[PDB]
Amino acid sequence: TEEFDAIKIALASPDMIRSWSFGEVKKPETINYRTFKP
Amino acid sequence: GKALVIVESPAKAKTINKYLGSDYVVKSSVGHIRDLPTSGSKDERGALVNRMGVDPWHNWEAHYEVLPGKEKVVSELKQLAEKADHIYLATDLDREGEAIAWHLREVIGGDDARYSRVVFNEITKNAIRQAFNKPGELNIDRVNAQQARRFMDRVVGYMVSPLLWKKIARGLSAGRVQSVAVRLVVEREREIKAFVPEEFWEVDASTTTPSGEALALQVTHQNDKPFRPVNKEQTQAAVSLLEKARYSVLEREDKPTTSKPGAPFITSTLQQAASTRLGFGVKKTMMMAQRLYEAGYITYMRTDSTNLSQDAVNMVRGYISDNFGKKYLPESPNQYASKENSQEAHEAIRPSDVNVMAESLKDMEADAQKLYQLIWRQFVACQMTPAKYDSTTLTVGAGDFRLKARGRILRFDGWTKVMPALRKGDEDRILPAVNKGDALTLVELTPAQHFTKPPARFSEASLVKELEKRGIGRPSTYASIISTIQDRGYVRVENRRFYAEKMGEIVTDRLEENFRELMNYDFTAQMENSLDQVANHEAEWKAVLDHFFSDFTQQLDKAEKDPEEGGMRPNQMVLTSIDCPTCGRKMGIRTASTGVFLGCSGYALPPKERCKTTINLVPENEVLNVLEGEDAETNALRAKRRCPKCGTAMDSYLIDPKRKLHVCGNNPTCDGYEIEEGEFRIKGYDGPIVECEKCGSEMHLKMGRFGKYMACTNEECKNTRKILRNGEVAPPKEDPVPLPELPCEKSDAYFVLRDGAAGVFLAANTFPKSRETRAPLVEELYRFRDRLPEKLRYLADAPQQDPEGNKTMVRFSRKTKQQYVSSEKDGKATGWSAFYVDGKWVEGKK
Ligand SMILES: [Zn+2]
Ligand SMILES: [Zn+2]
Ligand SMILES: [Zn+2]
Repeated sequence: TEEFDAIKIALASPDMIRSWSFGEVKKPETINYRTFKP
Repeated sequence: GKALVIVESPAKAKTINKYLGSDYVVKSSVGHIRDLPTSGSKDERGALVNRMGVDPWHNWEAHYEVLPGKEKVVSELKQLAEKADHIYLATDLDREGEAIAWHLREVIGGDDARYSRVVFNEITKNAIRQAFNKPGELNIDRVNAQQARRFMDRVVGYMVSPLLWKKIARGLSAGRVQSVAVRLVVEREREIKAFVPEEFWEVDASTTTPSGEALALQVTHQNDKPFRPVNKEQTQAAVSLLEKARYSVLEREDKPTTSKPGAPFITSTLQQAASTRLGFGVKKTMMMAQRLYEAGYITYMRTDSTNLSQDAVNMVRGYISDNFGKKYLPESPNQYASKENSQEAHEAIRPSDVNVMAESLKDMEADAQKLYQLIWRQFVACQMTPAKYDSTTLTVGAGDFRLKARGRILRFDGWTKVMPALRKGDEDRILPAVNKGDALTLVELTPAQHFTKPPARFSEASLVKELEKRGIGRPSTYASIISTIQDRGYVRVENRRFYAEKMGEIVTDRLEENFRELMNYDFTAQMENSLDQVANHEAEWKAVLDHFFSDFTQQLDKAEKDPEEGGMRPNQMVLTSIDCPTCGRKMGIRTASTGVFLGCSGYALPPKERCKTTINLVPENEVLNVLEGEDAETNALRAKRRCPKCGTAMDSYLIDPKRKLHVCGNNPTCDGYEIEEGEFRIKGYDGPIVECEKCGSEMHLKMGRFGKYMACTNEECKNTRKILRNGEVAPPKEDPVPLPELPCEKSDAYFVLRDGAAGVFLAANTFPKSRETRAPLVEELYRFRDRLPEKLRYLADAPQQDPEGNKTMVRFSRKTKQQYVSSEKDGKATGWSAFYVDGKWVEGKK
């Protein structure tokens, strides 16, 4: 697939992790029981 | 036998029970059991006397009454009194306690040989034993004095308030001493706003001795005149001349100094101390003092007597002799003299047991421990030897200029040891031991710029000090004056400092004009002194009440008349150029009990041409900088604009995010106004702060016939929500439905069902008046199932009772956005729930 040659590891900069995320989760709810919907 | 002791607080009951024991039964008569009427529950005069209860014309018949919820306690007390053989009335020392005792006596009956009146200044074993040994008779004279005061205050309040409603604004109130306190605050406000700060500069000098020590001085004369440069250029010139000149210490002064401890606290002194050291105002100080007294740790906190018992003096002298030792005794007691009119029979506020340290007060909150520490420290200090200081003063001369230093050094500390200063003062430093006629070497010099202080705004404690100086009110009154001036909306307290609302100025001016005798400080003092004469039994209560009432009625009947006849002038308009959003007309500046607002003259035109449009202001808050210290008030005065027509300062309130409005201090006597596109900031409504789901703007709590309802501040969005029982707020009625068959329980109303994202809830039809809400029960929804809208029907299918047979209520699961049913016992959740899972209610543990 990606044909990588090696693996690299380092600390996570906060801007980097925020760049990963597609959104913030702010409330503890998990899934509705009325309709099985998040 | 069994002897019954009736005490006002329950905590006082517990503390006194600690020392009474098994032979005595102590019953806590919470507050005033019997009081003049309050609620509604020549016919005008009849209705007035029925509202007052007091009838001044028919020799002050009083028609006392017993308030809702007191009757249970009255019944219990009566039963215990029938059981008991001797009834002991152990209210607090002051006139309020005597009135409470009289009320108790008169309700229970059997007066002559069945009531003993107990008098103790502290709730301690020796004091209580001495109090019960020889009980006193009920002192009817003090009761009569208290009744006279109460009658005066109700007469003035009820007779004046309709006049102020008619002439000035509905929802005003008045009060005899209250109005005089407001007058004091308003007079200080007028002095402050009149003030025009001058500007003056000062110069500071830095010097080293031949012995290498260092000294700092301040420069105070030029040409043998006072040094006080007016501008920057002058100050710079002075600094130049100083630097060029050569300095010598032409003056060397020295002298011993002694400082005596402060007197033990009277109530006014205790409030001033607690404000200055701990920051407690009046209400917190007196609440904590009352708790400390009821627990038993301090003597009674309503006193104007500095006297101390021989027991107290001997105890504290023993403590000083043992801990500190002979140097701090001193040879004989420190006497302190209270006013000749003071209640010299009372003691000061002191510890009941000097060895009880503040840390040991396991059952007192930390603020009360601090207040006790202050009382203890003062009490110990007052008997100790004076502190000893030695003082040095230096004057140094260069050219046309002389410059000065003063310093003190501290060599015995005895009273200061127990009671240290909050911070070092400017003279709390070490001047080096320069010789007489010494020399000095010079370091670089600093100018400073200053503006004269206006008269300082009252603090709560400094207002109490002013009242104590004039003789308006008494130790028991002060907290009530300080509270009621705020509660009644004439004065506001901010930055721990007193500020006077424009309505307070209007009412003060009207009351001074019409009721000059009532508002004059001397006549208020003379009235208080005459009540004291009554309590002495130097005067007859009814007599002085009649004299007051005759004068008051003369002044009232004059004041009621038309303004051309000479009655109370109306709330006169001041006019400004602004376009009314409804009719474009010029707009004027108006004061109501709600605040200060912008109105359109069409309000004074009959219906045909009437305009009710109004615009609503927010005042600018003064934000005094604590770090500026004494400067903080002066700079506030500097911050204000000044009126064009007069020297009076101006006060500032916004009107738009683009516009800001300045108004003169003597408004409406002065009609100056200013409008600036340099606006600042305006605030809108207020309440429980909520966020509108339809626009994200702030939302606020409002009242009117359809409810205590919650409404958004964005003028483009009339989304509202509402109040309910088991949540902060509830969105608007997704399907509302009335039910005549569910009566309300706290009120006579009927219930109505509603819906929002908070859940589905019951709410009473007269909603702003009733305010009553609760969640529906499943059995209630089953009973009204036919009325339910189509979607709500499943909640009536829900299981009505849990497995234990506890009844069930309907709740919203915010974590899963669905209704469920739950059960409660003793109002607590049973930890059972049932949920809807698509046509099949399913149940279990929470
Ligand atoms: Zn208008
Ligand atoms: Zn003016
Ligand atoms: Zn909105």
